[PDB]
Amino acid sequence: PEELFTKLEKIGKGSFGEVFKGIDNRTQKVVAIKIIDLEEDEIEDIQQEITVLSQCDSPYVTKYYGSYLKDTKLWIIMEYLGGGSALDLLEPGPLDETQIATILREILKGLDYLHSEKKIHRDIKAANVLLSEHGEVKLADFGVAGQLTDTQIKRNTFVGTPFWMAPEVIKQSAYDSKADIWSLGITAIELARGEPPHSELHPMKVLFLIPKNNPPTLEGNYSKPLKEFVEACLNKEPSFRPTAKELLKHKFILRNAKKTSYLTELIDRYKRWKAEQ
Repeated sequence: PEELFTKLEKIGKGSFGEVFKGIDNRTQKVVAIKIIDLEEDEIEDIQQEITVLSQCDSPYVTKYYGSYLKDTKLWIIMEYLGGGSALDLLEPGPLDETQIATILREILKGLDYLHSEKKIHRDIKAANVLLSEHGEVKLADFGVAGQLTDTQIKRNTFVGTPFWMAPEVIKQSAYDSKADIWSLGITAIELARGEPPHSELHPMKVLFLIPKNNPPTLEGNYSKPLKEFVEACLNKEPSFRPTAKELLKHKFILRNAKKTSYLTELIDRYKRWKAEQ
């Protein structure tokens, strides 16, 4: 079968199937293997995952090596990220503003690539942000990624994770990449606080609270620029949120973000914590 790769430990599951660590038996590099049994309903959203991944080429987006078929099982092969999710990294305790800024810059760099490639991720949460063992920050899970073309200037599909969802996308309004800017603002909050606004509530309640309420804000002992960065991303009017490129030159990013190698530290804090139970 797809025996260029040997499975290692199971490293995750989502809706679609499950993720494994693996090795390409031709280069001995560590890889990440999404496995999906194609026996049933979500298959069009499986196709779109691989079709986008194939078309992405950036050090801020999880690479793609190909898909295979063993009987019914589909094997999507992609870049392995040993630091794992930014979400898991939050668990031990709060982050500092440099760590927050640094991770955001790398998301911002990632979103900029996608949005310049006419692609909206449509699911930015700290969970889908993965870190390489050396601290490189990359976006993952393109299961719900949408494609803008020269014709389809906007999308309409109701998709994403409720808490990180933009008013316009919840409301089925015609939306574009700016939706990801909103999510990134919620992701900014998440990183700063460990939880997105409303996370105590049931997702359905949330789906009426996002559109009805005004945008969430970042309350607490965070510096003005951070608060303003969030304030800037979280705008009810899509067009008044800034673009990723623009947010890359925002003050908070620029004064706090340092080398992404200093994130080996955050990855360590998790290891020490995770091994302690």
